[PDB]
Amino acid sequence: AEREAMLAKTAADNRKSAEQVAAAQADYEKEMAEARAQASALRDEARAAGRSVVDEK
Amino acid sequence: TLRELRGRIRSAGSIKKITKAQELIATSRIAKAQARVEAARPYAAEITNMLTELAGASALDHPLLVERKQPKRAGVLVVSSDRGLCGAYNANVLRRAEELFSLLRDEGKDPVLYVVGRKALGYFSFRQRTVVESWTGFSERPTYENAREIADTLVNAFMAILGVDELHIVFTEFRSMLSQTAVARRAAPMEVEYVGEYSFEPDPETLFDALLPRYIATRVYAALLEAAASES
Amino acid sequence: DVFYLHSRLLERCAKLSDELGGGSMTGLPIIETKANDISAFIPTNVISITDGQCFLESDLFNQGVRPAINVGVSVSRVGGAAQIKAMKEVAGSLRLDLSQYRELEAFAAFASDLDAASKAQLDRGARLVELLKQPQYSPLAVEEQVVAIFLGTQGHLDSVPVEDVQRFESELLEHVKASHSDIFDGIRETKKLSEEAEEKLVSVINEFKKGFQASDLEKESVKVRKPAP
Amino acid sequence: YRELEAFAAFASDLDAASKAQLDRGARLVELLKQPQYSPLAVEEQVVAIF
Amino acid sequence: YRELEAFAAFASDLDAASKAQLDRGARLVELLKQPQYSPLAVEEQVVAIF
Amino acid sequence: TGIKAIDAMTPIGRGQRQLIIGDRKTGKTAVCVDTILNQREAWLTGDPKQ
Amino acid sequence: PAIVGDEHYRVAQEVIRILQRYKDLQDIIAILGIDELSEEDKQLVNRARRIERFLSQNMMAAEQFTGQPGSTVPLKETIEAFDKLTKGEFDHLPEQAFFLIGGLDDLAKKAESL
Amino acid sequence: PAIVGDEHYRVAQEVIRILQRYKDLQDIIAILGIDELSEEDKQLVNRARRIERFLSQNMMAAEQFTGQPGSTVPLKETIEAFDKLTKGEFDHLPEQAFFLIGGLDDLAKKAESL
Amino acid sequence: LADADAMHAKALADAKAESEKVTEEAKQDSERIAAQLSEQAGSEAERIK
Ligand SMILES: Nc1ncnc2c1ncn2[C@@H]1O[C@H](COP(=O)(O)OP(=O)(O)OP(=O)(O)O)[C@@H](O)[C@H]1O
Ligand SMILES: [Mg+2]
Repeated sequence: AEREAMLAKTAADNRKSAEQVAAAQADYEKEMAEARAQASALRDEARAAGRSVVDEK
Repeated sequence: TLRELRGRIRSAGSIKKITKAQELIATSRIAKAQARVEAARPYAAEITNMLTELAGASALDHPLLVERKQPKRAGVLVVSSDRGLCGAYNANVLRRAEELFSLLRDEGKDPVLYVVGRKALGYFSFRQRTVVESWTGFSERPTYENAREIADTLVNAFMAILGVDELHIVFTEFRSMLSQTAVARRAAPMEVEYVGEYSFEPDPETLFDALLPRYIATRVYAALLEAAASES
Repeated sequence: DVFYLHSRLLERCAKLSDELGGGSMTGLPIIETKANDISAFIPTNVISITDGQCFLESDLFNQGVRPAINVGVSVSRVGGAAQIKAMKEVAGSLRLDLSQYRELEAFAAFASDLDAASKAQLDRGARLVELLKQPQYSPLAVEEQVVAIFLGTQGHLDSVPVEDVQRFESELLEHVKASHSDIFDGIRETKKLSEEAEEKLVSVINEFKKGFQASDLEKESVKVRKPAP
Repeated sequence: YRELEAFAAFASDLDAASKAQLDRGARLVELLKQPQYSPLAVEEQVVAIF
Repeated sequence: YRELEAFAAFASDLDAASKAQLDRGARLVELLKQPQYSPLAVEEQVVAIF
Repeated sequence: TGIKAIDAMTPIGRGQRQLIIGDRKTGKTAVCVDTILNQREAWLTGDPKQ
Repeated sequence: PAIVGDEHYRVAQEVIRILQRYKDLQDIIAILGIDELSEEDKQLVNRARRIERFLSQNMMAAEQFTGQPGSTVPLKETIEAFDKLTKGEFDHLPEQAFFLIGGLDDLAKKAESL
Repeated sequence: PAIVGDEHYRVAQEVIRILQRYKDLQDIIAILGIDELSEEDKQLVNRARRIERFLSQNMMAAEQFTGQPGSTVPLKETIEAFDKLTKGEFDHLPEQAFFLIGGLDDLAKKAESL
Repeated sequence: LADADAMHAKALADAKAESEKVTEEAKQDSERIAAQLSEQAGSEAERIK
């Protein structure tokens, strides 16, 4: 039963090792993309404020 | 203006020549493809007959005859031309393929695509629908090797990787030289139909197992010839 | 003598020699061609009288090419002599490249597959065309123009998707103007892209591209020869 | 030949007689070619067309 | 009908509605046919069009 | 000119003649008026050579 | 854009672009038909036909000819409708629905009729 | 052929024939497409495009048009280059390799650059 | 599996650091673009005056 469980573990874990490497890569990419999107939104808001002050002046 | 009109006249005359030439050559290839359909029919008839005999001497437990317990994935083989100038042929085939996709979705199965022909491949690439595998370069003049390969791939996808619990073939039949309707057929799992009121070597069950893939290959081949005649 | 009318008028536009004060008169005659026919009489007269032509085509104007310069027909016989060294370097062959792109696009309209070189040429040309689009009453200083054409000619737009190219230019030209004005000042004062300035501009473009958001029935049945299951 | 020239691309699908006509014409057209300042006496023309 | 006939001249098959349109038009056109020097009084025209 | 297309592909130099030619409502007057407007920065220098 | 607004100008320019592309494709449409175009161009031509027909309207002065009363479409509704048309939100409706229709609500009415 | 030599004349006439066939085929290509041509005609179209672009040259007086300096192509080199083009020894190079290029050495340099 | 979990933790930490750096750079940008647009506003107002 113990060999059985060891087998189970190895299998699943090597599966979760691959899954966690993929998750690290994907989460890094997704968080970087979210940061870039937030930066783009901030710059768009800055340009909107610039245009608004230009129109006000 | 007159120079442009003369040039347009010359271009239109050249296009007329090319189109008439291809009309006549298309008539020739229609004749040839219909001749090949007729030539292939007797083999299909006889293999169907001995498949019925084997089924009558078989338990009918082969995977390709039993619907999966909970089918969630279904493959679709869309047969299309590899060159244009065929009018609505590809459009009709892919419209029927999309209708089949909608029917499958209403049945809870997401379709997974196999495509024969370049035009359907481009059509699906435009809409970003993944195609597991595609074959091109023979829709005008298919051989049995191509159909055998397609059937082997579909059968392997059915037996299985994630695999598919079911598989359809969408193709344009040739009912008459005036009418070419797109149809969809379920090629696996094959239902069993009872008609009404032999020795085997080495046994009828192994023969049935070896023959069902052959029958699927033969039907895929017949569909390819029908598609070629319809395309012409 | 209508030709002698337009010639007598336009030929007085000249760059006078230093002995006559070194003045100049630049003529931008405007001609309205009927039905997009550049082969008419007066149009051809004025074309032969002038030093270059900008053929604005309605089809291009409707397609999105504003202003609608038919690159193929248009030409400036002064060419590089009427450009600062920077733009002469970053845009030396731009017109011929765009004309070749238009020819390829017309030819490759129905090609099922294309060589990698032809596909790359089409992509570069589309990005250049989008780069050359410009809204009315939105002038760009010469330094901004050389940076914009630098984005396209040098292949820095190759990665940017076509539909976003127009924005990628604008935003970038803002960023530089807001953060790396030294490039613009160098171009304006020296009239050329120094190697150091070119490297700095490439670095700015590559760091900016990081933070840029691109918009991107019947059944086959086995017949069994018996009456019931 | 001038009517069948559109089938130079698909000759393989042509009837044998049509292919023969196309091949004959593609050679008659060459037969009628002639270099400059090299007129042929009538007998030579007869033999050439033969 | 004048355009539906052109469409059907090359359409592989027609829906029931298109078939009905074609069959009605092919009879309306025949109805509007009229021999020379045979004018119809307005009453007969309205009956025929009915 | 202030227009990327003209200054990059068909540059206009001081002393030469650039025919803006096109159909109605193509942007000829827009191009010329933009050229005139683009000279304000040069004008404000106060330098007759610019 | 400084007069009619950014949205109006954008929708007008996109409609003009689609119609110009359709006109440019006429040379092939006349001979080979819609079937032989690229898929992007096929979709463009479909929505171009729908746009071309939606620009049609049932005018009051046309009543004396058609009997159907005329219709008025305010600017905001026109801009919204043509924005949707260009974006492809009505590519599933038949082309016959856009003849002489004048409006989004009445467009839906005729589509339901068909 | 009695003046420029049969070698020059044959290449010139082959180039003229290829370009005339390409001109005739341009009507089909623009509408039907390139893949619908004969294999021989398709290969001839490739040769013809390359020949048209090789007939272009970076001229000395056109440095202002292109910026790059001009070139002088000897007559024998021209004959050899166009003989090869008509025979297909340069069919594998991209089209742009032949554009505004003054001779075979410059053609090879541009091909390696692309 | 331990190394992959450590890799995921490192990826999350580096993602947080990179997001902070990107936000700082974007804030500096936003500030500079705002300053440039304010200068443009002043120039336009003085031209109109
Ligand atoms: N680059 C551009 N971007 C956007 N709109 C433009 C551009 N150039 C011109 N337009 C607009 O297109 C139309 C062209 O008007 P314009 O007077 O410039 O053209 P034109 O060819 O001189 O016409 P006309 O012969 O009637 O005087 C106007 O609506 C103008 O606002
Ligand atoms: Mg004007």
